[PDB]
Amino acid sequence: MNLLQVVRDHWVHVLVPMGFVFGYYLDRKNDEKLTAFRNKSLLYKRELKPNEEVTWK
Amino acid sequence: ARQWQPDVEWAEQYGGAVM
Amino acid sequence: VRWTYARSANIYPNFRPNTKTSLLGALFGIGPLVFWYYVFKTDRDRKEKLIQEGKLDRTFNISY
Amino acid sequence: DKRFLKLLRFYILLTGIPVAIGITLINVFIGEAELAEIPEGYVPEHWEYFKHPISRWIARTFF
Amino acid sequence: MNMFSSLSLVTLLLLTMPIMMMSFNTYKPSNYPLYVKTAISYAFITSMIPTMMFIHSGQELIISNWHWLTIQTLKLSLSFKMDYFSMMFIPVALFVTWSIMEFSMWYMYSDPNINKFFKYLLLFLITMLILVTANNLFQLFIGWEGVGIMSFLLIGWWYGRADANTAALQAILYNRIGDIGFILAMAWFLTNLNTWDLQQIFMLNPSDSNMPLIGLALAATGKSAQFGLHPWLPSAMEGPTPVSALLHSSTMVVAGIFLLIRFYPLTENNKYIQSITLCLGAITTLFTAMCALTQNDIKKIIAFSTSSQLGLMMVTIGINQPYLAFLHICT
Amino acid sequence: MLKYIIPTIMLMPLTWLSKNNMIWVNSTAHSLLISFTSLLLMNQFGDNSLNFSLLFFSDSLSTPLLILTMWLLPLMLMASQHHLSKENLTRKKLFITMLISLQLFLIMTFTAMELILFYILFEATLVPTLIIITRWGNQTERLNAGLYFLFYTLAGSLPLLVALIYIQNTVGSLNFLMLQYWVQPVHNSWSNVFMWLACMMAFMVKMPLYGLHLWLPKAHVEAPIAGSMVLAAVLLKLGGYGMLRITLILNPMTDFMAYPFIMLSLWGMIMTSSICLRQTDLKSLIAYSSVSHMALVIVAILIQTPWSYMGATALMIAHGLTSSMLFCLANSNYERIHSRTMILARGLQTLLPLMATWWLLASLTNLALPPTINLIGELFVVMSTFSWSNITIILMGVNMVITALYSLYMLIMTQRGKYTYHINNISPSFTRENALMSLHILPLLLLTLNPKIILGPLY
Amino acid sequence: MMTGRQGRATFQFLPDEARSLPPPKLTDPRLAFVGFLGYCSGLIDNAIRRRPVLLAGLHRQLLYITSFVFVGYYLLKRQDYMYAVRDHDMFSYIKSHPEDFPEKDKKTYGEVFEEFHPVR
Amino acid sequence: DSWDKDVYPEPPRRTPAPSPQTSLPNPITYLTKAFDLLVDRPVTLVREFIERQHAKNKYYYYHREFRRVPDITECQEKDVLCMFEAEMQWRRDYKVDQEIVNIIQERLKACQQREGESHRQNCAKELEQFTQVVKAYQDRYHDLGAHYSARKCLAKQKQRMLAERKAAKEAAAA
Amino acid sequence: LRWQEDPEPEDENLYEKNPDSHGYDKDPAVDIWNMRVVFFFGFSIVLVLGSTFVAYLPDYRMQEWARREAERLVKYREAHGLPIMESNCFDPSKIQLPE
Ligand SMILES: CCCCCCCCCCCCCCCCCC(=O)OC[C@H](COP(=O)(O)OCCN)OC(=O)CCCCCCCCCCCCCCCCC
Ligand SMILES: [Zn+2]
Repeated sequence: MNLLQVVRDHWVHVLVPMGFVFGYYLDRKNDEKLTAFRNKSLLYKRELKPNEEVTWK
Repeated sequence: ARQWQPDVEWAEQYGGAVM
Repeated sequence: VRWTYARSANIYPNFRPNTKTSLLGALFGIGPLVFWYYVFKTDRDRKEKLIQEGKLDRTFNISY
Repeated sequence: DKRFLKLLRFYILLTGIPVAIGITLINVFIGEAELAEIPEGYVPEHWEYFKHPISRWIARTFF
Repeated sequence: MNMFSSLSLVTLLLLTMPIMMMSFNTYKPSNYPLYVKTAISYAFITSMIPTMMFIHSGQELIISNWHWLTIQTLKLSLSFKMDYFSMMFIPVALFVTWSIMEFSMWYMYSDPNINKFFKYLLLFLITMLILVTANNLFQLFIGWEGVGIMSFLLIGWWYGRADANTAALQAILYNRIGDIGFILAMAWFLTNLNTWDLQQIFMLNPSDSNMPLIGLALAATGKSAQFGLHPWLPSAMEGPTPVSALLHSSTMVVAGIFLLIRFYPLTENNKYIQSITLCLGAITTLFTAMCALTQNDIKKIIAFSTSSQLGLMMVTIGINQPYLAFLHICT
Repeated sequence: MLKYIIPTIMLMPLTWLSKNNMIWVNSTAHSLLISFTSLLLMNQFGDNSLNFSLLFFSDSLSTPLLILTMWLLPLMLMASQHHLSKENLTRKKLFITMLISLQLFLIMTFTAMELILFYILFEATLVPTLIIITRWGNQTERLNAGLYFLFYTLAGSLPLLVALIYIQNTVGSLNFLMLQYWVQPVHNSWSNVFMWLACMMAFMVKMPLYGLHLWLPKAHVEAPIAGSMVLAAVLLKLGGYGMLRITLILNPMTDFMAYPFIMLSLWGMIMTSSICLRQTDLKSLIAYSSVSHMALVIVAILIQTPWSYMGATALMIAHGLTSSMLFCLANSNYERIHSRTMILARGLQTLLPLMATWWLLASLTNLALPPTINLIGELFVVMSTFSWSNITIILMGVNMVITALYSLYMLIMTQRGKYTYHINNISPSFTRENALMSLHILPLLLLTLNPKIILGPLY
Repeated sequence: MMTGRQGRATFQFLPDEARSLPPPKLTDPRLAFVGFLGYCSGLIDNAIRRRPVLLAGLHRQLLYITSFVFVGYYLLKRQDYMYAVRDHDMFSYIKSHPEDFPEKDKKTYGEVFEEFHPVR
Repeated sequence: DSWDKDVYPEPPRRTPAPSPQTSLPNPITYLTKAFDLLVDRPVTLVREFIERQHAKNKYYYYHREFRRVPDITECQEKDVLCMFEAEMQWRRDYKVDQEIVNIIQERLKACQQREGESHRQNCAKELEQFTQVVKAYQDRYHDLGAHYSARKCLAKQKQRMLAERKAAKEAAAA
Repeated sequence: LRWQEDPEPEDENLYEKNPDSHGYDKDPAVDIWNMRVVFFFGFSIVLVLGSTFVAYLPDYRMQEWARREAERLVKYREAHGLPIMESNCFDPSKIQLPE
């Protein structure tokens, strides 16, 4: 009813949901370092659209 | 039943000079 | 309890390697393995020979 | 046993019924896409190569 | 066509609705046995409409509606073959089951689990129709094993009886021995013909067919209780009499014969198999009929009569008269 | 794979920092959320695997194993509540910490792109597994079961460590993608005969191979229910997954080096299926049942055909859910009669009508009743082995007969006949027990509708 | 094997040439793991001496974390320096001995014959 | 309209005209009229309403097209970057060839059912095309093993080409 | 006795004190919430939404595309007299057989 015994017995429920966001965040970071062949493969290479700078991020 | 834990017979195997 | 205990846990401490246990162990333990090895090795050697020669019918054999 | 089977039905239908209704509405008022040739000089998004609206949403959102 | 195909599939779907409603959708235990029976009554009527069309213009069609799985160059689809054999056996099986269920309401009136008994009977009917209407071997195998498992559950209906469990497990034991032939047949067709569909099996029409047909013959032996795997059919007279009337006397044991009939385009070009089927059936009809001359139990006597009849059907396959074997099944 | 590694690690703080009476509720709820997110791994392409980073990747072979691993953790927590209900709070949390750390190693094992990283995590599952058996096992034999479980695996693993490092020096990399392109054939020499054995015997002992299985009746019987579920559902599949990878760099020597292991497997499954017809211990009967199903997988991997690799993947996932379910069913009885003898409690269908329905479904899938994925996987392997040699149909068929005999024998001894008169404490099945069985069978029967997601990379 | 390297910097933790290499980032994952090991040491210290594990002596826990991170930073600088030196020597030696590291004649799989082993 | 008729050919239909020789009422005709009224008509109305909603919200999906890249024959030894693109293309073409065998098999199975008892003669065209494609599929993608790849396929081809080259030479020796 | 050891405790039947027990915990408040999380997250989310998610995967393993591509090639090759499928996956011109 009051945070004195609510926000202390239920704060642990953000641990796992927050670990997923943080993990999803670091997965995107790895993609930033693996761009050596972005828009440079013989199969999918093309010209950039009128409004874009990277085909994927 | 209840989980088994060593008794005196079992432990005294490890109380000798050698195994 | 005594029935199940003798059937499982009291067998090895009462086992002695002798003529009876040794001969039965090989006949029933190693005999079938050697038998089936020559049945299958002979069969596959035979079949592999035909396929190389071209004498085995594999007209529509595209699933393996 | 009867209590369990009623709990199981309740929780299967708690989200099953909304999904069943939701899929029906999409199929009626949105429907599947239509196979069309790639317009000259047009590069589709990776999710525009799929037909069903849910498939496109799954590809666009998660994959 | 539209009416023919639509009325052919509704017969199968109609039989599933009583099973679906067991998930506490519409609840009426008092009349549930009557509910199942009425469904069979309507299933017979609808099935007759495709049957009358076939009688008129000899119309037959395949319905490959659902694409289930594709293993490289083997496309498996849920295919129903509505043809001479299916268009004629479905009305007969439903007509007989219609009478069996109505009889069951009287015979099994005092059974506490009569609702379970009628669900099990209907489950067998669905599996048999999958077996009868199968267009490829894998779908035929679903019904093949389905009827066997439903036989086990109904043979051992009174499970407090040590002698009924033995009969049920004995039926599984013997039928499983025959399934070795069925798996063997499936393996040969995939290896050589690269298919499990009966359309492509007949179109390629292999000449060397002793192995696949020996597999089917072995499968027929266990399912139809031919000599060698016969003893389970008399033993199957341990469950309720209605089970004996529907499965192990009229509709289930004719699965082995029905399989060889479905493959008649291969057998008729192979005289070696006809000799084996002829001799196997001949001993079965003589032996089982001979065992019925001195039996005392009334159910046992009819069982040994059924085995004798099945032996006669196998003889008919062995003389290259597949359609007479089927006509004997219906009659 | 950090979107699954990090959440799994956060289950340890969640367990220790939660209220005393909420350790089971909170761990179960959040471990089910993790399992829900693992379905995002099914973004599989027909030509290329889903390569995340330099460390981790996930193709169609790893994805079904990952979902099975993360799905079992909540099921293991439901099972363990009864026998841990009267244990010290800190030790209850240490037990849970062991299970989480075991899931952490498994998902990294199934996704490691580098075989030495695979070996470390493959070998790291031993510590949490051994601790579960020896600490929270119930009998005196648990201590002897851990040693058998420990030195059988290590006796085979340590040679694998030498072989893996040897391959890196010769090839220059243990990255799996690199090996797919730089692989060279294995010449027939005595030196390569022992390279082949080193690469395989580690994975054979974990399957296990007939002959090297004596540790499995001990470890799968003396372990708690939570230990027995992971041991039989996933940890036996580290051997299967390992062979499905390492056989890439072992051709063409696998053509003849597989004969002794095919004979041990083809004949072994008849031997172990027959053992189940005379087992006096219900849990031990289920353990010996695993050796027979895993014998088909060994044969499936050693013949190297597309139909065999599709069958092996389906067999592993199918047996994963079935074996886990059977142990749970046998454990529900044990929590009432507190004995593993099969012939002690009989006619239980009279007292537990719904639990007998689970017994029927568990047995039907065990004996591979179609169209269950249990039958699909077994059927595919039979077709592939028939092309390998037509005579194998005799052994495969005989095992189907024996398999159905002991499956129904287990169902008839405990669920039929007459109830044991002097057992008067067969209380009605709890909701926890009933829900535990549904979470096994229901996903198992749903995969029949769309089985292509468990058919592996060669689909 | 690099004990007698020509670099005349003997018994130096970080030779002056190591200052040409980038330092580890303070957010380096290796440095975060070292800091984490310090936190575990803090908690284990509380447990063996029977103190509230998470709360007791926050002053002492911080010194564990700081001490580990501080030492870890320099061990990472020396770790990266030693690997940088390893590559420097390897490339210099390959350049000084071109005959031992020739550029192989390139071939394509359309020209190289590889034996085929059927799986049947 | 729904599917291309060139890929899945169907011969033109021929329905015999009714020529009754009985005064009794043919029940099928009466049932046919009833089915077209109580089943076909209500279904079409629902479909027409559904179809109109689809036309309101109209959108397209495109068939992905892969530009050809150098194949394994043009890749240098132990060049992963070139081999990777060559191998992925080979795997894609492997899937397409698997479905081509399905298209031909579908035609073969469709012919057998359509022609009834005359299939063994009227379906010789389908059988011959089926035999040709299967043999082409067998020569390229069979016996490669579970760990198949472009490299393994190329090696099998070179083995077949060498035997053909030697077989012609050996025969021409006589 | 050989030592001072507590007598073995008897089992506790959760039905005796809480006839509505779900088998999860002694505490009725915890027992009910243990059941709700298992059923909601186990059945209502993973099995139902996971089933729907798997049903609508965007062309898993590219199998539907290969069917359209095969139709396009079959139409193209039959319209030009080319063989439906050739026995060589690679043009022999690029192959340089030994000697
Ligand atoms: C439970 C205790 C343990 C039991 C152990 C298992 C039983 C052991 C029995 C003794 C061993 C017998 C096997 C002998 C080796 C096989 C020789 C043989 O006769 O094979 C027949 C047939 C040949 O096929 P192929 O592979 O091409 O070899 C040709 C070589 N010229 O091979 C085939 O093509 C496969 C034919 C399979 C036939 C069906 C399986 C037989 C059992 C059927 C049920 C019983 C009915 C028997 C009558 C039907 C016989 C088909
Ligand atoms: Zn207990």
